[PDB]
Amino acid sequence: EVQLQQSGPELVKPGASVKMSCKTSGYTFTENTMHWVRQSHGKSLEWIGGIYPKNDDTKYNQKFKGKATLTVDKSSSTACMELRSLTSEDSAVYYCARGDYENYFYAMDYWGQGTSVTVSSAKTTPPSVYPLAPGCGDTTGSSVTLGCLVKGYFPESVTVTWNSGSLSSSVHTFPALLQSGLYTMSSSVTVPSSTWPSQTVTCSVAHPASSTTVDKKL
Amino acid sequence: EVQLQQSGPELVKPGASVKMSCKTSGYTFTENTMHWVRQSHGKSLEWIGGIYPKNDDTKYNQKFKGKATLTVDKSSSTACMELRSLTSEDSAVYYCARGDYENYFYAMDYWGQGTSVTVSSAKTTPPSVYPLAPGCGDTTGSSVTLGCLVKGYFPESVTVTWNSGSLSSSVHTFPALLQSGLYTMSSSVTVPSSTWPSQTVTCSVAHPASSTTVDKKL
Amino acid sequence: DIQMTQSPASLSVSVGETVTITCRASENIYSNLAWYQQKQGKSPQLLVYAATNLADGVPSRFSGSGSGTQYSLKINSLQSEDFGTYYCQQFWDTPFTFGSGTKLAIKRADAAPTVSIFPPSSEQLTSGGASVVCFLNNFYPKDINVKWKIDGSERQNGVLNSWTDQDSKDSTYSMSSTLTLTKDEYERHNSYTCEATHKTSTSPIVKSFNRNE
Amino acid sequence: DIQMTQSPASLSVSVGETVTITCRASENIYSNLAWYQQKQGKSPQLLVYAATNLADGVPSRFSGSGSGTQYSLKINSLQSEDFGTYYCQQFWDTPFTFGSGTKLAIKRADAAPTVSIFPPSSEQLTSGGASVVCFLNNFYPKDINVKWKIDGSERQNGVLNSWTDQDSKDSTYSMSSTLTLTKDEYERHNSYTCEATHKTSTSPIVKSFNRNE
Amino acid sequence: DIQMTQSPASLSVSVGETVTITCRASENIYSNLAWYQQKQGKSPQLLVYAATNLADGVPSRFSGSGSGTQYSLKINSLQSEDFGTYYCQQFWDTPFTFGSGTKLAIKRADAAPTVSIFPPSSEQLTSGGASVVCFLNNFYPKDINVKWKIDGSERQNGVLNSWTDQDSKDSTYSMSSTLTLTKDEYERHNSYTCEATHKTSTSPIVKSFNRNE
Repeated sequence: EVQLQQSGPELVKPGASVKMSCKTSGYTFTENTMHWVRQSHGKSLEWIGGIYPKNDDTKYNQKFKGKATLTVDKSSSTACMELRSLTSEDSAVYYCARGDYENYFYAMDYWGQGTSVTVSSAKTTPPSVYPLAPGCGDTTGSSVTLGCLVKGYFPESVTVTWNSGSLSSSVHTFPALLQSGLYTMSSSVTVPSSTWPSQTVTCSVAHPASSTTVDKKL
Repeated sequence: EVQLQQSGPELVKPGASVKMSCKTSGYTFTENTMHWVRQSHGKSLEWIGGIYPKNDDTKYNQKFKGKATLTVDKSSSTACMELRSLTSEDSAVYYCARGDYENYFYAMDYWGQGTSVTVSSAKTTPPSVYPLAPGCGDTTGSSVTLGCLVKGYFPESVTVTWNSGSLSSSVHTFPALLQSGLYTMSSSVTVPSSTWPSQTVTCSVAHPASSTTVDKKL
Repeated sequence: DIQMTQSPASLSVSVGETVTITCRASENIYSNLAWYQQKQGKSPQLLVYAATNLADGVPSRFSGSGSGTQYSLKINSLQSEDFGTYYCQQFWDTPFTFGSGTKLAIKRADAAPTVSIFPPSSEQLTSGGASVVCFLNNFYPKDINVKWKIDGSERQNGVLNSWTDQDSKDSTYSMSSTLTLTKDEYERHNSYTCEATHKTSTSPIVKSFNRNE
Repeated sequence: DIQMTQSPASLSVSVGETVTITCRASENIYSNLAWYQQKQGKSPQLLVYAATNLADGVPSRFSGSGSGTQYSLKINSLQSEDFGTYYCQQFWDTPFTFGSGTKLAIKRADAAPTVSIFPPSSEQLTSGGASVVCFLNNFYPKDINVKWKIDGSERQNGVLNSWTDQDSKDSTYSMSSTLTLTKDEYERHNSYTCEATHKTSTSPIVKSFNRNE
Repeated sequence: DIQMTQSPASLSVSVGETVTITCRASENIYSNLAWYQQKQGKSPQLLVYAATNLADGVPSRFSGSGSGTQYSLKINSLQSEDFGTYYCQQFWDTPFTFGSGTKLAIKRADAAPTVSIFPPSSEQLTSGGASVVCFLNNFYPKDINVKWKIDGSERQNGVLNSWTDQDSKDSTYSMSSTLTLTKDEYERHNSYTCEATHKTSTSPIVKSFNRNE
């Protein structure tokens, strides 16, 4: 009955500014306050500030008072916040949720879609996979396992495919890892010894952002 | 043990006045307060005002203070309220219910019959039905449905009849609709394909107020 | 003037489950609550007053409770005769104010609507107008969005619909269509489409008609 | 600024048992509590507010209670859709502060990890570096300690690992290894060992590899 | 002087159901309540005093409760010896005031009354008067309205009736008729009709008699 739609994920180099948008419906927009909440890693949450959309009423957190502003357009329904002097640790998903009638208390009922905001100065690079195959000459044990490795990709994310999607059961996924401003991927697949030497599996990783699809023969 | 009987529904042109009546029994009339409540669409309720029937004691809502008056006859038991300068949005069902001994609080226990009050400047017109029959030449699916349409009737309401009341199971009813100060009716009946072409059904709509019964052959 | 808001607005539940409805006041009355039950086309009836004590003739399945501002009403266990709207009242300050109301329906399973579209006839053209009707039946839930596609465009105003209340054994709803347009503007276009977006199918079914068909 | 701490941080419990989580405030608010449920990759949802009253659409299995500073949330009986992190909020003073979070997983039995070690290949040496990987799979619980023994010594920094969240039917975890070292320092030693200390066995299993193997 | 009102006045209930009767005071006593049980033609007996504590010799099925002004008495579960009127008292201020009383009967099913009408005889005319009697028996509930139609008109005063209390095994009531009229005004009209409107039939049955019949 009440829907809040945010913008899409945005990437920007450090030092610049960014402006989000939060659009709602299903209720009178001027009679309910709105708040902003940031979620950093892993589960940590903070409270940005509230707004009362009649004319203007604003309350900022004392820590975020200088790094964030709040504006509201009363004609077309929207809620926009602007950030100044971004840095590395300011990248987090941001929430917008409605408050209580004529009140900042009575914690938010309905929330948003959590548009992420990432800040990195690295240039987008096409990914290059890495082969992982046995081995030292003696396979043990009866379960022959292998995986893939991806290096030099940005930003998130890529997709995993095994034999054009033959088996989705033993495939696992992993988040990225930060090393020298670049990320990496990994995978593991549990297979018995009845595949190798006879059957051979290959690794294929596609990157939707850079449109780079590399197929490596294992 | 306690019965409250009101007047009958009343229709009046805008700008005039109206006076209702609320008669009770089963208890001492001078020892209990009475209140008036209006129900607008859909479920919305408001509180008109109370009265204490000893000599007079009156409390009006600040919004309705000027548009309503309250008088009580202590000899013959009745409660009458009068409305001045009626308009379009003042048409609603009105309730009268008894209060608490020597008190306006302790919410009303026993209620009335809810006499409606409607205000319209339109002239009563005899209704004219409308034919609804197939069709484009290809009937789909196996359920052949049809209905009726009524236009130019006032005030509410009319009655529905199908083959002198043959089947009451698949017949549906609908409230009126406000277009250009006039109302309209509609209906839907779910029938298989074993009726048409062979059996043929007709529509008959009668208006009790204007004594107009029109039978249309579908 | 104290205002009260009830949640939720429409609560659909089958027979035999507990139902908790709430009423909130802007100021703290402490002493005053009245819950009402109004059936369809009937006068209201008092259930529990003073936020706790149940009134006369009310069954023991209704237990109200609360203190301060926030109040609640618990129904265990629900029966078949208890469906209807509920209200809440304050005795504390004039004017006495009522809630927005809470409709209590009976919960059912998923049901597909019956699509109906018919072209207008030749009789209404004598009066100088034309009306096309689009009906849907046996649909649950009541959430729907009507869409009229004429040459790939929407027309406003003049698009509105009506519905029927809940039945007893069938316990379903119905729709209706009334469109106001004169006779000479009916022949300026051809393709007419009635669309309704419901949660049964991700893609709404399409049914259209033409002039000479 | 009032701070709140929740205990425990990670509570693992199977389906059908009661779970009691707590939230403590430095100052006495008395009026204000909000418990949230955030699934994986989803937006938070309100469960119980004002420390007692449950919100709309929330099942009746959740009963919150408390007074003063210390508060609690009781879940009976736990179902399969209730897993996720929980938070607590104060309405009382600006800034509004949130708890650290409590992860609720599903309890399982003991499981032995799948040990995997593979030597690096010859392709990455063209880019001027080398990376060796060590993977473990199907291990419970999540408590583990990674140990890399090179000539009987530990190297820091550059040793870190990642994990995968809980699965549905399998409900187990996985590991990964990423080590940053250039090509000319890979040939300065020989013996390479990946060790992980888990509670299944008192002595961690040992698997090593060499250069020309 | 504080007054008290009880609701309801007459509560009809079968054996094995819970009964809640209430007592309300105009002022807040807080300390004082006494519930009594008076059988037919017997002296009152104290049940629960101080609004909570039950007296000696009273079974444990009676639990009273309340605070402030509004008070209540709950009976679970009702037995066959508990029928009778109930009263409530205040200790707080002189005069000590009592409630109006609440009659507790046994609930039964629908029953049709036995219609009886007989013409007067020739013996009472010697004393200068005449009396016609109309009796009804085995009727439930006790709600009835007597109607005497003479030439299509009602006569007042002088029309009144009496009833019998509840029986044990039959548990029904009875009626009686006493009409005061002298001898010379009995022959001025002819048609005499005894009508009683009861909820068994929508149209009351009609039985009349004449002079020489």
